[PDB]
Amino acid sequence: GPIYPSTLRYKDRLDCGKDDAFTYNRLYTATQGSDVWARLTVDASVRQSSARSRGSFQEGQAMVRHSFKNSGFDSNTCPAVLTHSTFKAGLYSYGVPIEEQHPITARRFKQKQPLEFMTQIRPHTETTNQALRMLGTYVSDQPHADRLGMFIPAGCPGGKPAYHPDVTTGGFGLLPTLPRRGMGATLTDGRNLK
Amino acid sequence: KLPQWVENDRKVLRF
Amino acid sequence: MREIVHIQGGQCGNQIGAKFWEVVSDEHGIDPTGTYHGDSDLQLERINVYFNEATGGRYVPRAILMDLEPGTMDSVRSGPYGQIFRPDNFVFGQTGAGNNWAKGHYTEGAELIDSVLDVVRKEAESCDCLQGFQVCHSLGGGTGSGMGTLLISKIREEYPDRMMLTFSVVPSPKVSDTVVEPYNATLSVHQLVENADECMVLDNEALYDICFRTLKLTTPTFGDLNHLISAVMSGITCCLRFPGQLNADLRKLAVNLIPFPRLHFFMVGFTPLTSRGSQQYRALTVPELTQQMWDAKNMMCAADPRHGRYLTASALFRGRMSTKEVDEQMLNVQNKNSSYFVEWIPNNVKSSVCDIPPKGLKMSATFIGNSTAIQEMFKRVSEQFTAMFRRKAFLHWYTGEGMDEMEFTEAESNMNDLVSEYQQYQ
Amino acid sequence: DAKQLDMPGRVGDDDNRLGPSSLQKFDGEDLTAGDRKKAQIEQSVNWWAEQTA
Amino acid sequence: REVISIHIGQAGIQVGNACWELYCLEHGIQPDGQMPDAFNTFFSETGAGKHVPRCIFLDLEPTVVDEVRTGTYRQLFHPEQLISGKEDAANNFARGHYTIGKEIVDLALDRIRKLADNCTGLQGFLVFNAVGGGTGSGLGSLLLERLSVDYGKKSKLGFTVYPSPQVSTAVVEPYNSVLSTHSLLEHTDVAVMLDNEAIYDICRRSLDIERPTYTNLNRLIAQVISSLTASLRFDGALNVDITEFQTNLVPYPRIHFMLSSYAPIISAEKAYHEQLSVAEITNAAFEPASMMVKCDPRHGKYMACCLMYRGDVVPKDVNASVATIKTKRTIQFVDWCPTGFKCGINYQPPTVVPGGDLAKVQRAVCMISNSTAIGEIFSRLDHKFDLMYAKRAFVHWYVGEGMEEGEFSEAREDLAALEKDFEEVGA
Amino acid sequence: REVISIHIGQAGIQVGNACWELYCLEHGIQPDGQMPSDKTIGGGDDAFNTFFSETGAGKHVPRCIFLDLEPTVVDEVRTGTYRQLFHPEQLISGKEDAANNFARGHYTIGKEIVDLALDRIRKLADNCTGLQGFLVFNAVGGGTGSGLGSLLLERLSVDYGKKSKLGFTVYPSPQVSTAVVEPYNSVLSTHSLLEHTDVAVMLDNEAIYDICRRSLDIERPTYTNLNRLIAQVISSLTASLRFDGALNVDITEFQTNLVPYPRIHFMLSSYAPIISAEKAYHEQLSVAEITNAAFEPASMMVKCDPRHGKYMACCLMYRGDVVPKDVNASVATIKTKRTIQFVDWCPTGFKCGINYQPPTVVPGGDLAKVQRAVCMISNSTAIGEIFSRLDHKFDLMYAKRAFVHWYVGEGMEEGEFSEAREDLAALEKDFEEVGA
Ligand SMILES: Nc1nc2c(ncn2[C@@H]2O[C@H](COP(=O)(O)OP(=O)(O)O)[C@@H](O)[C@H]2O)c(=O)[nH]1
Ligand SMILES: [Mg+2]
Ligand SMILES: [Mg+2]
Repeated sequence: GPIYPSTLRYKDRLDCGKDDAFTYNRLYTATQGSDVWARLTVDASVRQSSARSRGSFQEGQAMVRHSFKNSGFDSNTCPAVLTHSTFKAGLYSYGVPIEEQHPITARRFKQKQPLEFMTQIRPHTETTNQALRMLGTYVSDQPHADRLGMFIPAGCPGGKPAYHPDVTTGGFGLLPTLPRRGMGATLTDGRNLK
Repeated sequence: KLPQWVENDRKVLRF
Repeated sequence: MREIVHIQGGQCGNQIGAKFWEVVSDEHGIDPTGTYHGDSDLQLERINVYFNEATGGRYVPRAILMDLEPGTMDSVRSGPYGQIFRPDNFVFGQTGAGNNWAKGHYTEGAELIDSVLDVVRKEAESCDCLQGFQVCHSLGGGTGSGMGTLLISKIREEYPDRMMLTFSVVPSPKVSDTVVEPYNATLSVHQLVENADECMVLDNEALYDICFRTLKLTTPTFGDLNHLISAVMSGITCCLRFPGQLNADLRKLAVNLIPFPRLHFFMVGFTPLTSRGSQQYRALTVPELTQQMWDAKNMMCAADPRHGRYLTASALFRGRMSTKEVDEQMLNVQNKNSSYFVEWIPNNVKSSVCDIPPKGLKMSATFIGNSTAIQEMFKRVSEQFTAMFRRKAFLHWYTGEGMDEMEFTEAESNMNDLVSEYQQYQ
Repeated sequence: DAKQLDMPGRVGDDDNRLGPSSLQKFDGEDLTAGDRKKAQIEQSVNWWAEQTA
Repeated sequence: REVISIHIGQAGIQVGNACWELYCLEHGIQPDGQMPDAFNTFFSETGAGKHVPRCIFLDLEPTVVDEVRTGTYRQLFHPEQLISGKEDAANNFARGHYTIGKEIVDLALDRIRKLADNCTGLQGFLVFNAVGGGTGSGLGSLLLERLSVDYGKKSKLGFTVYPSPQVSTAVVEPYNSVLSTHSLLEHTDVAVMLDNEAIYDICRRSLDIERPTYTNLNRLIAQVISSLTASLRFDGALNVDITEFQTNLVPYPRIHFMLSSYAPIISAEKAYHEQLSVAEITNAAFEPASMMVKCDPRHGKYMACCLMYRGDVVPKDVNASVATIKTKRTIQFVDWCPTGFKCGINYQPPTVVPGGDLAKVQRAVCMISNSTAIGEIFSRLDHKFDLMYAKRAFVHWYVGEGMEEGEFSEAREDLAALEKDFEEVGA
Repeated sequence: REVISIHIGQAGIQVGNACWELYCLEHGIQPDGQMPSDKTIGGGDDAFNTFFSETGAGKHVPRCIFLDLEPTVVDEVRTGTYRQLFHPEQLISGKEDAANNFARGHYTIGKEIVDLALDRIRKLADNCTGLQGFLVFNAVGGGTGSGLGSLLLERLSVDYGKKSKLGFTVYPSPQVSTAVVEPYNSVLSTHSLLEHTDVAVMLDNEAIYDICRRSLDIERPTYTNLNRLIAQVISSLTASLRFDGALNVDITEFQTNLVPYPRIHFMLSSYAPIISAEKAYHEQLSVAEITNAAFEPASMMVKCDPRHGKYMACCLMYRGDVVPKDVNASVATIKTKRTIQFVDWCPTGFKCGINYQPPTVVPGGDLAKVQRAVCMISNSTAIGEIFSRLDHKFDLMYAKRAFVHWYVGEGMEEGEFSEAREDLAALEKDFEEVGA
């Protein structure tokens, strides 16, 4: 029900007048409203209702995908899982080094969390039993202990510095690769292979 | 200038 | 351990948040890559309020950036300290509101706020003890006013006991960008008076006045305004991140500044702010800070305090000083101007002292005033709103989103009775 | 004599202690702003001379 | 953020020819089709190293269309885009709306269908046409009808050309103008008026070309539209999208008729004489002598204004100039609008094309406002339209083409009601 | 602080040509537009801003518009040396002359060009920030200056209001004159110059001719020398605004200290020393004698005798090597002379203005380079006898209705003739009653 005859087409209202001059004489007299702003609001309402009658149209019918070199072979390739990465997790630096971080901070950081503290102190260790072994088993523990004010009882476990055969730390260690002690440049020594 | 995949479509290096 | 969650809405909110986070990262000695590089230990203890440990000393701000146009995200990411924000926190729509409160509150907020609500819930429950939320937005835009308003309503629905700061800029007729500013501003104020705990009233007109007169700058772009707003947001919460001779959190300021629940529209300033040429002729003493505190020029509110009365006031001092000096300065400022302070509230001024000044500064201060002269901007907004709405101008863009004229009538009724009660208490 | 022994908040345009947190330095005030005007003028002169030719 | 432009008629496609030359020059796109992300709003990246415009040139005369096909930009335009008809409407709205329109509209529609499908973030359509001719007015009306019923919610900016109050190339143009402006009322979202006499005077006084052709007019129109879409094209201090105009320029859906202005329109010699600052270009953008349509805003009242800024512009100076203009009493705003301004700032100033006449300027202003002098333009056209229809002149041409006498009278009535709205809204 | 000057008529833009040449030579502006040297001496930087606006850079366009109906002299200006200095849009020129016809240039031809003059001067004022006021040049004997000038001043007054409009007009000399119908134009110009001009400075042509033949000893003086003297007067008038002095005076000083009533503003101009180059070397230059020579009727710029009248107020502009003490002594000396008298209305009828930069000299000119100079502007009652002397010979013509058919045909009538006659008579009565 539009107040203004503007919305209707030409021959539509022409046929209406040919059929019924009755509605044909309201759609002109519908503008009898004194306030033009009110009639404009009603026109806005009828236009809005007509727009609501119409349905929305999506603008993404044709999907467009960027291609690196426009070849199916290239696009369908997935890179092979080839990594020379170190197997130990402790070798990677997931946190700030414990050395520079403040002593009391390291102390209460241990107090809330022993585990990752033990891992940071023992970068080479990989199993839980190795990391939570002892503060006296690893010779490198003592600098950390007396830097962070952790008392170390004497003779723990033994006076002779040793007893970590699995983990390669200090002077007790050898790479599983064929040129043990490292530096393999030929096939004769192994070239860092098995 | 033309796209790469049409400039050398059948050009193949072989060693 | 008291936690503040930052929320940025719209282009203005995003830029203000970027400046605020840049300043905060400078205060705590955090590089643009996200790693600590400071000197003192006073910075490490209280960075959990704003930063989270990700990996390898990676400190990510506890902020949510949310808007509708990609230009703001591109600008935030391109500039410095754009690589410290977590990409998952960039919750973001695609179509845009375009200076339409109704679009940002009913048709575009309806499908976007769910992701924003999930992100903010994840961010809030990740920490132990929330201190409160903090939002920065505008009252003129579409994606900032309506969308931020709906977010405030929702997070009030979910967390009713937590405190909440709302740093909102109010458009002014003297400096007016768009045409539909009163239409958005009135509805935003009507919602904030019922949802927000306390509001920091900002205006670009007062910011331009400050930068032109007190700073005497040549090209005062939006960067200066965002710098001032960022400095204020840092200054309000200084006691949380640093020790002091008399601490004061957000809740203490709120309870000492709000005598009645609907009177939570405060007017703010910062000290010291002087031009490059006038820095040589000044000193750094408590009287020097307080005379600039109580000056109306330094006010970032477009309302002269002399035309009204001061209900309550607060001062946030920083640096090494003496408690007696601050106390006697406040006593003098209360005793001399005996007519500008309300009669039935003795000792209108709240004072607090923090020992750590902002980096590179000797002393600084912040002022939060709850005056009854705040209502005059609401009147000069209501006059324009009733000039428009009486002729139903531009209304078809709001009615078409489902919104009815009853919303506008209730908003005007609320704002009119708010200004009526502010006038009554004067 | 504390007022004698202290230094002003910021001295000179270049100062190592003036970071963004301290508001004694502002990016809005642009030094050598007049120098941009002369470059704009010479560029416009060249443009207009070429167009008129 | 992509927009597609369609052109109807000789004038529309010539304006498009200028517009696309300017667009290719501003983004550094060579005419062959490849450069030696801002271009995504106009050129879609097809294949690799190729850019094609998002436009269709449609016309009934094959002369101009295939002359463009064999001209400078042969490879720049996709061959299917340039739609060409077979017979002219011959300055007949009825002919191009019922006889020829029915077999040319379908091809344009299912081509624009795939053009829109290629896009993803379509902002809206914008139409270039002249109501004086038959092809632009006749089948342009049908195209607007079918686009409105097809999409509806999307914006359709209208840059039309009304006949001048005294300058005209035909006789039957009042009939075409009325029968086109009726369907222009409820199908386009924003209508920008462009009269040729105003541009002629602008070139005569400011650019001082004493023998200008349509090329300079098309170049000025291209500069205006480029400065208008630069906000979407480039990032600036304060950008506004294409959906901001309908938000802050049309208080009511039945009042969308924008006065066009541009500043600074200066020559290469005078640019060296006047200083170029934001204040003076903003002042010059409101004088009645710098309008693109012959109407005096002094007789009318401003309802809204849009300001586009390009180049060396910061918010401080534009805000100061807006305040000064607001305090000026030479121009008066309507009472129910206490703030009818909207400013947009972009960093890239307009570029210059070789062979052009505009000077390379650091800053420019594109002003678009809404007033009530459009009601004066409509009445001025209406008087001379009613002069012809009294004696039933040229009516037999339209009746034999398919329509009858009723359409003329009812279009006249709608024009009268539209007039009524223009005078009594400004009260 | 800025002042914009508008020049009306054929003689107006010739006076402007002299004035702007003098200004360009004085401020060191090369006629192509730019200043070769950025350094400044005396007044200091930003001194040129009151006459030249900083457009782009490397150019300084004057804040003036030459408006005229006959295109010949305007095109001569356009084609001469100063093409690049003046803007092409400021030299407003019509297409046909007003032909010594107040009616033609006031009702027929001026209507199509006054709007363009106004909408150019509007943006000229818009570019300004500290506009002191307007000041005009015209000759009331012509058609464009007299006819169009009245309409332009009326529209300026209605568009701006109380803004200062200094009027430097050129009256016909009682004996020596060039035109025939000029009494009509002069009277019809006075009827509006009474109520529109803020301060009017009279300038007769024969008085300057006598000054040139007597002092500068050019036995064949032309209009160029007269224009150069007018330019020197105007420069000595605006030097206080342009450059620094001991007692600087601006434009709104004159109306305050020289205009006792709003309808009494008519100033006799005087200048000293007007001396040749050879007379300059044997004659000493001190404040006393150059002040004494500024009150003698033999060196006045208007053919009238102030001894027959009473001085109401006087204004003294000093330039060059002048200090307050000796000018105070000189002005004290004047008050002792009983040959010239002051009306009892104002005992301290003096206002002094001291500047430091000496007046400049132009190559090809006839004035000598001197250490100091004086520009005198006074208000007395010889204007009353000047107006009545013109009135008599205007009333001679009107009794036989001569040349009246020209004016009526253009669109005016004969009633305004009578009202202008009555206005002049009322002005005579006002001056006589004030003289009491
Ligand atoms: N202080 C400040 N105000 C801004 C900034 N950006 C925009 N504004 C103001 O915000 C108003 C418009 O906000 P708008 O751009 O619509 O925000 P939106 O909702 O994100 O689109 C203008 O009047 C500006 O004055 C900003 O970075 N800082
Ligand atoms: Mg055509
Ligand atoms: Mg003359």
